[PDB]
Amino acid sequence: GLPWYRVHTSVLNDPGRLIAVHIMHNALCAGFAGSMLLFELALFDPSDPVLNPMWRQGCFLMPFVSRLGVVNSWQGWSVTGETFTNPGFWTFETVAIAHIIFSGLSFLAACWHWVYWDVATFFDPKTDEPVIDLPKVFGIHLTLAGILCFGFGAFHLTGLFGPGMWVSDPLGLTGHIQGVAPEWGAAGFDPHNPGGVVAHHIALGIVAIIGGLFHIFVRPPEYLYKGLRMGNIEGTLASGLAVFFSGAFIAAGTMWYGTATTPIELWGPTRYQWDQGFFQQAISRQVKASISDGKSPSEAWSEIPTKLAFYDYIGNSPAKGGLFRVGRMVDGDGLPTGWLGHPVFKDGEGRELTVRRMPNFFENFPVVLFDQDGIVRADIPFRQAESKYGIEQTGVTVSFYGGELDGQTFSDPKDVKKYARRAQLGEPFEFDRSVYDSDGLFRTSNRGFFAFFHVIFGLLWFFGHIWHGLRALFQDVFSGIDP
Amino acid sequence: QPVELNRTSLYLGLLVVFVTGLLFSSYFFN
Amino acid sequence: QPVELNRTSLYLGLLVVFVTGLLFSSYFFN
Amino acid sequence: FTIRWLAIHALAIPSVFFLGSIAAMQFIQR
Amino acid sequence: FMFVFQAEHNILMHPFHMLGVAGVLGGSLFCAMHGSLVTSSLVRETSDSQSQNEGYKFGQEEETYNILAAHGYFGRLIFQYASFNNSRQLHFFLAAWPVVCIWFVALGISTMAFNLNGFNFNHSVLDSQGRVLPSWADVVNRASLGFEVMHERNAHNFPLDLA
Amino acid sequence: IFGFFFLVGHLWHAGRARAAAAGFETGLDREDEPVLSMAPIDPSLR
Amino acid sequence: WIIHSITIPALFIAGWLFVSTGLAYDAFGTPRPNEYYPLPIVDDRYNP
Amino acid sequence: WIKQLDDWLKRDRFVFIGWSGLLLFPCSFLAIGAWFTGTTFVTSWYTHGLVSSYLEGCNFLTVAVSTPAESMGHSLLLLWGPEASGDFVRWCQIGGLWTFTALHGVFGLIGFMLRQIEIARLVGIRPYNAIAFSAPIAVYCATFLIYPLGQSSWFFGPGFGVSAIFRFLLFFQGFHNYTLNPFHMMGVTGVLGGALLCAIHGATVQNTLFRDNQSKNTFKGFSTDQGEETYSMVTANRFWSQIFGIAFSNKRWLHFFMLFVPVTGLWMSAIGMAGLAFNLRAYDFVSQEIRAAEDPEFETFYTKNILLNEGLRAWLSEMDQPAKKFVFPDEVLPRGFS
Amino acid sequence: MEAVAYILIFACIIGTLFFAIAFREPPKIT
Amino acid sequence: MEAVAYILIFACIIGTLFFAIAFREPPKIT
Amino acid sequence: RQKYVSNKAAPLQYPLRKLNSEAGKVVPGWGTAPLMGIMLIALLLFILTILQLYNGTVIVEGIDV
Amino acid sequence: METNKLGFVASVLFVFVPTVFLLILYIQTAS
Amino acid sequence: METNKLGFVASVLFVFVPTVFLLILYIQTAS
Amino acid sequence: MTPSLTNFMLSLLAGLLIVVVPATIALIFISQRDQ
Ligand code: CLA
Ligand code: CLA
Ligand SMILES: CCCCCCCCCCCCCCCC(=O)OC[C@H](CO[C@@H]1O[C@H](CS(=O)(=O)O)[C@@H](O)[C@H](O)[C@H]1O)OC(=O)CCCCCCCCCCCCCCC
Ligand SMILES: CCCCCCCCCCCCCCCC(=O)OC[C@H](CO[C@@H]1O[C@H](CS(=O)(=O)O)[C@@H](O)[C@H](O)[C@H]1O)OC(=O)CCCCCCCCCCCCCCC
Ligand SMILES: CC1=C(/C=C/C(C)=C/C=C/C(C)=C/C=C/C=C(C)/C=C/C=C(C)/C=C/C2=C(C)CCCC2(C)C)C(C)(C)CCC1
Ligand SMILES: [Cl-]
Repeated sequence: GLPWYRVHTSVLNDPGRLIAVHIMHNALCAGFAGSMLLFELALFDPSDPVLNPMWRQGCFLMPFVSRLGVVNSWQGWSVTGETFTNPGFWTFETVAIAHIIFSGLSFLAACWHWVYWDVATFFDPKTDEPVIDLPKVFGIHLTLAGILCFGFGAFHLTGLFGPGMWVSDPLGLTGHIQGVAPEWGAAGFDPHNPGGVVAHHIALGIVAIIGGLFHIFVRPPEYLYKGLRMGNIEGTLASGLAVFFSGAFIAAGTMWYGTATTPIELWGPTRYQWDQGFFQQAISRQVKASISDGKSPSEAWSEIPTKLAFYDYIGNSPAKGGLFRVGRMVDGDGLPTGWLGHPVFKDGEGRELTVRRMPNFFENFPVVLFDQDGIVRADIPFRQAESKYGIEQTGVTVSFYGGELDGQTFSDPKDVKKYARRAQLGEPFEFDRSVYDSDGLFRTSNRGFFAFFHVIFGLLWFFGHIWHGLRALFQDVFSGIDP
Repeated sequence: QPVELNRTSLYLGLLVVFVTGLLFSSYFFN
Repeated sequence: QPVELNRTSLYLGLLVVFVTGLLFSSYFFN
Repeated sequence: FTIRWLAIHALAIPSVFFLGSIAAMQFIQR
Repeated sequence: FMFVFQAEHNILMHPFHMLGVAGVLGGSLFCAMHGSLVTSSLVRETSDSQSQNEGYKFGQEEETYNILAAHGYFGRLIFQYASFNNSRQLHFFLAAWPVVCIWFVALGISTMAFNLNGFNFNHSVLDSQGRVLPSWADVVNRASLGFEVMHERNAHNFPLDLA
Repeated sequence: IFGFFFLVGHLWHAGRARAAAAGFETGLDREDEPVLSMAPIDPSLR
Repeated sequence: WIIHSITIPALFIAGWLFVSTGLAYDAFGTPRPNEYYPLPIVDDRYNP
Repeated sequence: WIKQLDDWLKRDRFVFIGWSGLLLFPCSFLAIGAWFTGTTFVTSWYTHGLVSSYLEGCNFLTVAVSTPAESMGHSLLLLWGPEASGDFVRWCQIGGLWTFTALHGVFGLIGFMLRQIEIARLVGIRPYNAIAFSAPIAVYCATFLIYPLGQSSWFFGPGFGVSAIFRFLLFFQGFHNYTLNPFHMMGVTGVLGGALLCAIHGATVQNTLFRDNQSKNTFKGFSTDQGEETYSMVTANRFWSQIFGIAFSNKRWLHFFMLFVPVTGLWMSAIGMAGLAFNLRAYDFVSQEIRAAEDPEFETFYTKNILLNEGLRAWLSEMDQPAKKFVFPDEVLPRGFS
Repeated sequence: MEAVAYILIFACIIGTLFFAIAFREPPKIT
Repeated sequence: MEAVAYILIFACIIGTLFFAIAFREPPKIT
Repeated sequence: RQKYVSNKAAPLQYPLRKLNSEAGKVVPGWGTAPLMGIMLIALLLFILTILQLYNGTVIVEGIDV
Repeated sequence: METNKLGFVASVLFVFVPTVFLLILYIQTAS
Repeated sequence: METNKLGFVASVLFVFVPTVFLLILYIQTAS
Repeated sequence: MTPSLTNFMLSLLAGLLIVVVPATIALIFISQRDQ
């Protein structure tokens, strides 16, 4: 309690002050949630959900708020897009204001519990030393968690008495909020299945209600009371820190891999949707279906939605930003103003050329144009003194289908050399980097930042778990071993 | 017991703060 | 004798600082 | 057949085999 | 300097540098190991709400830790005739390991100063016909060649960058 | 390499020759330790 | 040196003959010195 | 009945078993063993297009248990799993031994930390060695597990061999600019300071010894049973105060510092690797990538590192990942005008 | 950012006012 | 203003180094 | 403390101490821990199978993987 | 609003450079 | 130089918000 | 009961007879005679 790194152990033997200092952590957490959402909304651009979604704008708390049910603001707008006039009561502001009011109430309650520490709840009847019954309290808490789980998954996610949850199509274009029926079969363990989430919470709510009832009427065995140091509250901290760091790793993994809980209208695409060309194959499949529906190439390629083309930007891969490229994604490439259309590069021999897209690994990539055979036919040279290939030496022309340059053909070396650079970054888009003073260097999404922070949290909570487990077991020898 | 911070701990803390800040300043500025 | 600052003097000092700063902020911003 | 006879052989019944194999590899013509 | 040196000398495949790496990483191992052992077997002198460092008084003659207990722990951790019983030998080893290995890696920099570079295993595993089967040393070469043809770009008028 | 090891070996024997002639190349005398008979370096200490 | 007189030989020769008879190449799927270029990076997961 | 086995495992033998020895000895023996099986016998030809065994012709520096095939993804590659279908050889050709070794190694590391805890509890000392061992496990989990999980596949993990690690180091510079990563700079600082502390503390102890013998061999001036300091902390404090300006005066703080320095360095480097799993890189300074591009005269050593990184990237990647089939013509490869 | 300074300073006056009423030093009779 | 931060922090390291040598807490023998 | 606050300053004081009153009470012997071991092997089997199922080591009809 | 830029940083050091001084003085009195 | 503007104010609060804490703790120890 | 599930259940049912209780039934025999 005397070293600076031990000072909060002054409440370790004072459970009224322990509750006080917990209610203060609650006040700070909720005040941070309220203030952060207010700051996330002062900086939010809701003008268009197609080219400026929340994941491009650095929205951290907004996806988590809107994933359950709170998508619309009191201003009219909605992250799904529709403006109206009666947005319920549970808007983006009401949530932040509820957390601010809760924070104020919790600050006052922590003040009360700091002052009135000596209440006869925290001292047993037989002696007067401060104690809390950890098995009993654990059972009560586990039961409370069980009802909250069961209810949240069976009434808020089902929508019986709740908003539902965000569901989406695989392409991530029809993102909306609806109540999801539970999925009890093998299909409930599909990561991209919201009924699995609903059924998980239901089943684990029954499980935690039963375990909490079992941890309120059955006292622990005498071997496991001394074995796991069940009288030591530090041991409870160690096991909770274990749950905390392994959840962080699971949360970070399911954010990086994408589950039904993190849909791409809120956190954007994963790096693994760019690695395998997920939206690229989706668009090619849709295009060829339209081509075989008796439509022209330009007519098929202009039914590709701008939101479906925008997912093929490598600038929207969350594995492309940097540790100290701070901020929102549009602080980097900029504000997208429109889809330039599918570029089709053709050599001087009239052969379909494809620019090799760049992977997530590469900060910059050699622009090399292949063909159906896959042999190099043009590229943007470096040595340019034995360069048998090259745009101007081979006369490569780019023709756009769809988008803003529908039907346009370019044959200038400067113009083909520019659009072959934009073709390796995926579907070419026009970027205005004047609105956000964008520096031009890619930034990761909120998906990437959350995953990376919660991995750091998993690592330090692994150590904190170890520290407190070792401190709980080796309590007798902390000051030293023996003379 | 009240909290302490002796002189040596103060100097150690000041250097770790100052050197860590000098390290991370270049990246906060970017 | 060592220096003191009791609680009342701390509160008085905080208010005089905070109110004086609120007064002169409008003119520092101009 | 005891604990002494297993913690000195599970590491060494393979190890002599590996060393014999690797000594044969010095005579492989590739 | 590190990258250009790897490109031009392949220090990673220099055995003096493998010794230097063993020395710095093992000196860190042995520093953490010796510190954790002396810290773990401390004699109880203090309370739990005060720093264990208050158990030592500057100039006290008594030994502040238990060599026997740390020794018994380390011996049970690996085997019997492994843990230093002696402390003078123990601290000579703490001195000798990183000092000797940093001597060797300074010497490695110094012989690469005369262009006596590290091990070379390019084109070393051949198939039946004679084709080079790539190894991991080949991949390290290929990355070192990456560094090699980009350093001092406007300053090599001939294809042979000598020393 | 030979120059470096022999500069090290020279430093070794220079220190050891000086210490062995002085009479303190086997350690500190517990009976009288020279730092215990020295005045403090700290300017405040009198 | 009695119960291990041939025990150390039999094992060592077993490893030697495991390499020398070619059973190692078939044991681990290792390419023989002329199976390298009759190059096949496996490109699919469930059926290598 | 159940107590008898507990009393068994806690016995005094040549090698302590313990309860942790059930999760340590069956895994470590496998992981270590699967390395020796791998680096002697199995090829990386079908995962990497390279040779990585003593049977191939490689030596100890250039053998590895290389990472799985890039098409295996983040599959566990169980022997009975679908990618092997029980077939041993097809499991070894696709890099299943890397996953065997890595999983058995992380469980061995858990078992060893449990062993350190168990032996501290049995003897009765504090568990600071397990705390210090949490830094190698943080580094192992960051480099071998968290990093390839954040990447495309297990392929981009580090191979279990010497030159595979050297490729990993140069890959991390060229693709990640990892020397510029400040968490790695603190890792380097922690490890170099740990080596400095190790050397300086050993030499200081050895040169402030007391005359507790008569012979010139001062290694016999110490007994295990004695309860007195074998070296003068006062003379050492005097020496380092008048050489370096500061010195330790607290022996316990000194030895806690010797713990704290390399462990926190190693943890900070693990934080840097956790960042490199998501490609969150300290690759560049935006101000200087800007200025060097508006000014073709602004050259710093950083701009010459960025150029060297591009040179590494383009001149490695076509044989580093052969599943990608990178085709770079000789005239887009960045040369420095040979 | 000029309103932010004013609101922060006003919050500092309000915090000082709360703490000087709620957590005030008790006046003891002699 | 980015060099100003670096020079100020370096001055803080130098001040801490001076004060931790010059005005250090004296090590008293027991 | 040996003196608690008034019931007017803390109304739920004694109504909530009944729950915090048997702190330290155990059942003698190994208790119900043999069932706890069965659940520690069953939940670890659940975690193993759900990881294998996510990972595509277990491809059962129902999981797209 | 054409306000002084440094008027923010003048406002906050005017009011927390003395404030920390007071807290230092108070805390060392209370301990 | 296109540097982060708040990188100045991030640099100085990163290094003096802890610093005053230490001085508070030291001063109350010394008194 | 896809093959990839049959092998999963079979690995359970086999490794229970590989290290789970070949080793435990040996620990009983070796703890009764090294009491
Ligand atoms: C039949 C009803 C039912 C259904 C349909 C489900 C369905 C689901 N449950 Mg489940 N559950 C149920 C009942 C049900 N549950 C009951 C009755 C219980 C009580 C035991 C549980 C307890 C439970 C838990 C604890 C979890 C689930 C999870 C899941 C989801 C797994 C998919 C996933 O994202 O993987 C995610 C997680 C895994 C695939 C397992 C990861 C475990 C890792 C491998 C441990 C090792 C990692 C280590 C700690 C850190 C790594 C460090 C470094 C090396 C990387 C899934 C939708 C998982 C989930 O929700 O994830 C978000 C989850 O963690 N359930
Ligand atoms: C639920 C999480 C949790 C809780 C309740 C505790 C609680 C405690 N820890 Mg602990 N710890 C944790 C996680 C946690 N820890 C983790 C994750 C790590 C690894 C990083 C540690 C490593 C650790 C060590 C090494 C020690 C403790 C100690 C202690 C005890 C003394 C309190 C103290 O240190 O105050 C003092 C702290 C300060 C006065 C200032 C610290 C300022 C920090 C570094 C910056 C604050 C950041 C920010 C404001 C917090 C937000 C975090 C955000 C990421 C959520 C106390 C019971 C000590 C102990 O064992 O008690 C005797 C001890 O030596 N912990
Ligand atoms: C909103 C952001 C702006 C903040 C503005 C507020 C400025 C406050 C400056 C400090 C004023 C208090 C000085 C000390 C008063 C006192 O000793 O109280 C002691 C009391 C107990 O009362 C006392 O208790 C004493 C015994 S004991 O404490 O219980 O042990 C007893 O002696 C005494 O009689 C009794 O009254 O409790 C405390 O410990 C107060 C210290 C809390 C630290 C100051 C508050 C920090 C801000 C909190 C909110 C965070 C904001 C987050 C957003 C940025
Ligand atoms: C350059 C700008 C950046 C500044 C960087 C420097 C940071 C320093 C942080 C504080 C470090 C010192 C902590 C206390 C040390 C100690 O107690 O010393 C006590 C000593 C006496 O020595 C002592 O005296 C004691 C008795 S007495 O003091 O003489 O009464 C005795 O007990 C003791 O043994 C003896 O050693 O003297 C002091 O009083 C030092 C306090 C001075 C305050 C700190 C310096 C402030 C900056 C000065 C320059 C202004 C810069 C202007 C430009 C912005
Ligand atoms: C009084 C009162 C009230 C009011 C309230 C309010 C108004 C509030 C609030 C609140 C708030 C407003 C809050 C908050 C928060 C926040 C937080 C809590 C945060 C944070 C942070 C952190 C934690 C961070 C840290 C850091 C940084 C800086 C970065 C990185 C690094 C580090 C980590 C260091 C009412 C009337 C209602 C009621 C009565 C009482
Ligand atoms: Cl260079």
